[PDB]
Amino acid sequence: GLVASNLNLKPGECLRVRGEVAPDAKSFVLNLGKDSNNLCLHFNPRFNAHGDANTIVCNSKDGGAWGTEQREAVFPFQPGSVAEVCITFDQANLTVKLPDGYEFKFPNRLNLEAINYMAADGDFKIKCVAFD
Amino acid sequence: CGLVASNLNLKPGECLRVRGEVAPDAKSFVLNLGKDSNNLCLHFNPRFNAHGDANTIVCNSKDGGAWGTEQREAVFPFQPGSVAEVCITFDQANLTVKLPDGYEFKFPNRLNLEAINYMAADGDFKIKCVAF
Repeated sequence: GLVASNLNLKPGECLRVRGEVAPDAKSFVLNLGKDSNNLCLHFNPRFNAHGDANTIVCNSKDGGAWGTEQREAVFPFQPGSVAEVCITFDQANLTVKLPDGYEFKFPNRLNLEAINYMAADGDFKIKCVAFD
Repeated sequence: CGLVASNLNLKPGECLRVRGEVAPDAKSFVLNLGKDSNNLCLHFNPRFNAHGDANTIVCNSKDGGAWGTEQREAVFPFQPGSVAEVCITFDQANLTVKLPDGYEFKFPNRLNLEAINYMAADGDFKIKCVAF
């Protein structure tokens, strides 16, 4: 999927990503961070993958090492449909806003002062990216 | 270097919209489109005051690392310290570039691209949003 670099997203700004969830989607990923080996956020909604049904799985990656994984409480995504995710962050946490008025915070484990990398994988085609 | 995006997958007939902020003391900026960084269907280079050119848009392509013959446009609907949006589509024969103030120009699809998968911004132009 889409790979963007030099995003230079800073605290106080909002990264908006809108796209299309494939009609027969099994899962999709949104990775954010410094680069492919340093992710402040691995956002992985699973419709049906690795034995999981309708669950968002999140984690970080530091120097290539995956951190402690966690399943989120909600799943506001549907196969074959439009969905927008919005991310902001500060020194301590990332805030992830999801469809249907849901949102959750994820610890800023890497202590990132900026987000410069984003990569989409799986059954999700990004159609629009906005800053602020 | 500004935002760099790959795996865009822009198909013929689809419109790529790029909106950004022209810096207050902008000398020039670049929008590169193509297959990848070495194969550009469009090097879009508005020059406010650079390389001896004043308020002039210069375009060219790059094929396998080789720059083609540069092309000068006849309009310059840009001004430092403001927002500007450019829209691009293509077919087999030309790309069509739509500029502010209702201006537009065509550039030959020299590399015969059937998709645009790469986009990069450079210079005094900060991308606020990209849609495709």
